[PDB]
Amino acid sequence: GKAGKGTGSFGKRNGKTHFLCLRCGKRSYHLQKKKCASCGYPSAKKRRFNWSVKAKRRNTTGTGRCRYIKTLRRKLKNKFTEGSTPKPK
Amino acid sequence: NVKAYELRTLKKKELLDKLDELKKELSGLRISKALGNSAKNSKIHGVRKNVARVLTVYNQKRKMELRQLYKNKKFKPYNLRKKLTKNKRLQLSPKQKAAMTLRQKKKVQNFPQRKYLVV
Amino acid sequence: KFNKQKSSSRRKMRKAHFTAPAGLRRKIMSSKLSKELRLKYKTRSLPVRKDDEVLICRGHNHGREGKVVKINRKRYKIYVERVTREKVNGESTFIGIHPSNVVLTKLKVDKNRKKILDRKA
Amino acid sequence: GSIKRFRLKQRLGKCRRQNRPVPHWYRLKNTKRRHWRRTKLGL
RNA sequence: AGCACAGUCUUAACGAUGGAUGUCUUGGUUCCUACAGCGAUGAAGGCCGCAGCAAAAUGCGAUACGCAAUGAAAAUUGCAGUGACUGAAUCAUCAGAAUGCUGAAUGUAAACUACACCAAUUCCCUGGGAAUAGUGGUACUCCUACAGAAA
RNA sequence: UUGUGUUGAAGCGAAAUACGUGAGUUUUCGUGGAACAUCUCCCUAGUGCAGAUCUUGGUGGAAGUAGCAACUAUUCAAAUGAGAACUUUGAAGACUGAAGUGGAGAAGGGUUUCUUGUCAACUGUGAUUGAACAAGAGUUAGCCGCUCCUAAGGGAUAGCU
RNA sequence: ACGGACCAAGGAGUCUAGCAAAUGUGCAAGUGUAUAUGAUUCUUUAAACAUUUUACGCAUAAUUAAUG
RNA sequence: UAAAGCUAAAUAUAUGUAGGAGACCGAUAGCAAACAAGUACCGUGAGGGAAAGAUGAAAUAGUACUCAGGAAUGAGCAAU
RNA sequence: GAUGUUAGGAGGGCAAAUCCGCCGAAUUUAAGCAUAUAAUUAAGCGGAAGAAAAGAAAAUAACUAUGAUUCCUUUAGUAACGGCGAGUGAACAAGGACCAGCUCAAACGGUUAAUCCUUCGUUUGGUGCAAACCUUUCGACGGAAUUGUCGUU
Ligand SMILES: [Mg+2]
Ligand SMILES: [Mg+2]
Ligand SMILES: [Mg+2]
Ligand SMILES: [Mg+2]
Ligand SMILES: [Mg+2]
Ligand SMILES: [Mg+2]
Ligand SMILES: [Mg+2]
Ligand SMILES: [Mg+2]
Ligand SMILES: [Mg+2]
Ligand SMILES: [Mg+2]
Ligand SMILES: [Mg+2]
Ligand SMILES: [Mg+2]
Ligand SMILES: [Mg+2]
Ligand SMILES: [Mg+2]
Ligand SMILES: [Mg+2]
Ligand SMILES: [Mg+2]
Ligand SMILES: [Mg+2]
Ligand SMILES: [Mg+2]
Ligand SMILES: [Mg+2]
Ligand SMILES: [Mg+2]
Ligand SMILES: [Mg+2]
Ligand SMILES: [Mg+2]
Ligand SMILES: [Mg+2]
Ligand SMILES: [Mg+2]
Ligand SMILES: [Mg+2]
Ligand SMILES: [Mg+2]
Ligand SMILES: [Mg+2]
Ligand SMILES: [Mg+2]
Ligand SMILES: [Mg+2]
Ligand SMILES: [Mg+2]
Ligand SMILES: [Mg+2]
Ligand SMILES: [Mg+2]
Ligand SMILES: [Mg+2]
Ligand SMILES: [Mg+2]
Ligand SMILES: [Mg+2]
Ligand SMILES: [Mg+2]
Ligand SMILES: [Mg+2]
Ligand SMILES: [Mg+2]
Ligand SMILES: [Mg+2]
Ligand SMILES: [Mg+2]
Ligand SMILES: [Mg+2]
Ligand SMILES: [Mg+2]
Ligand SMILES: [Mg+2]
Ligand SMILES: [Mg+2]
Ligand SMILES: [Zn+2]
Repeated sequence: GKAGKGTGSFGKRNGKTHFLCLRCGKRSYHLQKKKCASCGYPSAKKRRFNWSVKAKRRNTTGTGRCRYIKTLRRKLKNKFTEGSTPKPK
Repeated sequence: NVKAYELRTLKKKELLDKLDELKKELSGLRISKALGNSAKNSKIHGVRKNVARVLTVYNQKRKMELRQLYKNKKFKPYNLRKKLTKNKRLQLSPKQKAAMTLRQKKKVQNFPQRKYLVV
Repeated sequence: KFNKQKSSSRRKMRKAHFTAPAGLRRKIMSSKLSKELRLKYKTRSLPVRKDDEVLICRGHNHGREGKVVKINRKRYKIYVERVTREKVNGESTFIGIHPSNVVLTKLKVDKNRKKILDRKA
Repeated sequence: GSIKRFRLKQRLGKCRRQNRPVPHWYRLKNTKRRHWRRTKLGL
């Protein structure tokens, strides 16, 4: 078999099993299965495992800007009432 | 270059007019940039800033008007409501927390924790 | 030292120094004032501005007075009227002096400076 | 190939943009380059 | 103008190669103290943007390396330009304003910028006068109240 | 504890009428350019390397050696250029031989397309060439597709577990 | 027989628990202030100091399956 | 005095943020990461996962000028 | 009982060190191994908070008795468990830290649900430059509720 288990067979490797994943952006959305390998995309849930500590660390709350959360931090310290500015002049 | 303190006094229509003019100017600058020019490429930034300022002024005016419109009246838009951590919103108001069953209240009134200096 | 809210820790201090915002930088490019100036104002030292007239104390030019041309808060260096210096090219640039090594004589004095003086008093 | 989804096209464009070298003037005040043949985008 | 055989091996001097040693250190680590949740008011996460000359990271969100306001307060600078003589240039603060597309994602979908249906919607001026196919809304479960039909 | 340092510290290199049985210590000269000891006592430890098919990084002899032999085959002149067997043009001679290194597409790739530049590396010989590098540019649909239908199938609603 | 081409750096009896023996030290029919308190204790101080104006441990007695 | 319910304190904290310390590590160490590090890169994928700090006081002293070179470079009576 | 894009609201996801529920191994130890051990651990699934959980006795004692929970010192490597092997192993008391108690149900009140909530309001105040907040008692119109709200203990 010219298309035998090694190099010949690597020629027949076209056609993605995974594409890009809405939600994770991580090219791990199993197309045929319609399920992301690193998310469980359609499952409303993130699919993280205590057995994968590295994995956990590489997608936690800190990793990526925190558009709103960051802004809200310091507010407690300030304890300013909402709607209130400082005094002018 | 128009700074906000001038703009607060202006009426909304005037502000809008100003904004449109600024936008037009910006567009012109962009066009120039696109064409082989670098004469007033650096002018654009200032214009952009001005536009932003104008927008801010107008937006705050609008917000104020909205607030005036929805003064009191129990319910309000969720924008004009007290945007505040969800948990806090959920939480019982201090008064509610305080509220005592009548007997308990009576007890409290009668036998409050006294001050009593021991000697 | 005695308040344990501030850190002695060398590293931390160094970070603060290097990574300071602009205001902090401005504050820590201060210069000693001459005797006369001291006598005049209760102040011992001031943040140096553009048109102040400094006397350099340390360095290769220990004596050359001059009007401050520019102060550069990135590198922590003032530059002075005539402390000129050719580059390898020939282009005549100003030599940087750190404000430790300078003592300011004639004083640029705006309303802000006046206010500061009053506060010091 | 010659029939992309819009998203994919956009990603490709982004990648291309990323590819280009440091603007030289900056150097007076890059390691993530990728050559299309040797390293894949893996989309 | 001459004279060393060459190679192999050795030693010393002087170099190459390499990055050891030493010296540093905006990093880590540990312990201590203190507070402690974010989200249908759309979170974290992800995309896509945004600079005059701009890739990354950093910051930000069609007001896009920032707006307002406050406190500093004369610069910023690679060039261009913008500012001072204080709501302005730059910092910090950050409470106001704003916050693209997504994502629990929630109108149906999804390798779609695919597709419905209901409100047309929005702005200005003191009831008219202008715009724009644009903007909202519609998930499932549940609770209280109401409704008019069912047994 | 009592000291040495820009009249040059640690380090490193080479040594020395040096000391020690020895681990070592000590000093000289050179480089080096800022720290360094403490043997006065004892405290502490991630404390001493030749090996582990040790780890990591580097460098050898092998060795200018094996080797750079599938796809029949090149040659002449000229141009460009610092420089041309493999850049360009012409002239020959050839091959592919419509089951083609020919035209079109799919998957996959992702700008490799294109012009103008251009040679640090790469293009396992050269190279002025290039799928390299840099600057710009380039993809136009009512009819070609997707978009709609259903298929093997998939994900869900009701429940039910 | 195996491992070792060369060189540099890294590189292996450690730390805790509880027991014992040895030896040092204190006090000695006692000993250890354990938690915790207290102080005119507060850079060091997370140490040091103190012990209220019959705690507990181990020892001081053994032996028995046991009431003892 | 079971088969109903609530409740502060002393307690815990290897997560996050912010402080402060050290008989700790000092770039093969210390976090994987002192640096555009969960980055590059590899894997269809779950995942795997580096290397890489130091000129000088000052580049607002980063190599002008001349000669030889196609140029790189080299040399200098030239230069920081 | 369905039904509603009815009016108003709630849940969903992220994060987890401590925390609460389930669910649940095996390597390992026993010089083998099978009960044991590892371990009511890891992983899995769910759920909270600045802490959580526990908590006001159907408790311990057998004393001259103590008196919610939690935590520390201890009890104690003890009682006990265990191919009585390997190994596992509490509790009370004692000394502290800290200390806080309570309300439903049931009993009672019918010369009257006194309760409670939604919507609409009304008018004294207080701080604020505004924005918002803060409280003040007063009715209506709705409902809910006698299959039980409120007071009394
Ligand atoms: Mg498949
Ligand atoms: Mg494709
Ligand atoms: Mg390839
Ligand atoms: Mg010879
Ligand atoms: Mg919570
Ligand atoms: Mg501003
Ligand atoms: Mg201001
Ligand atoms: Mg949707
Ligand atoms: Mg489709
Ligand atoms: Mg030494
Ligand atoms: Mg060791
Ligand atoms: Mg070694
Ligand atoms: Mg060795
Ligand atoms: Mg040996
Ligand atoms: Mg090796
Ligand atoms: Mg070799
Ligand atoms: Mg070739
Ligand atoms: Mg032929
Ligand atoms: Mg043939
Ligand atoms: Mg081409
Ligand atoms: Mg070649
Ligand atoms: Mg070309
Ligand atoms: Mg290219
Ligand atoms: Mg057609
Ligand atoms: Mg259909
Ligand atoms: Mg079917
Ligand atoms: Mg299913
Ligand atoms: Mg053999
Ligand atoms: Mg052997
Ligand atoms: Mg061997
Ligand atoms: Mg070896
Ligand atoms: Mg002894
Ligand atoms: Mg009970
Ligand atoms: Mg409870
Ligand atoms: Mg490291
Ligand atoms: Mg949840
Ligand atoms: Mg066994
Ligand atoms: Mg065994
Ligand atoms: Mg076995
Ligand atoms: Mg678990
Ligand atoms: Mg509780
Ligand atoms: Mg206990
Ligand atoms: Mg005992
Ligand atoms: Mg057990
Ligand atoms: Zn995903």
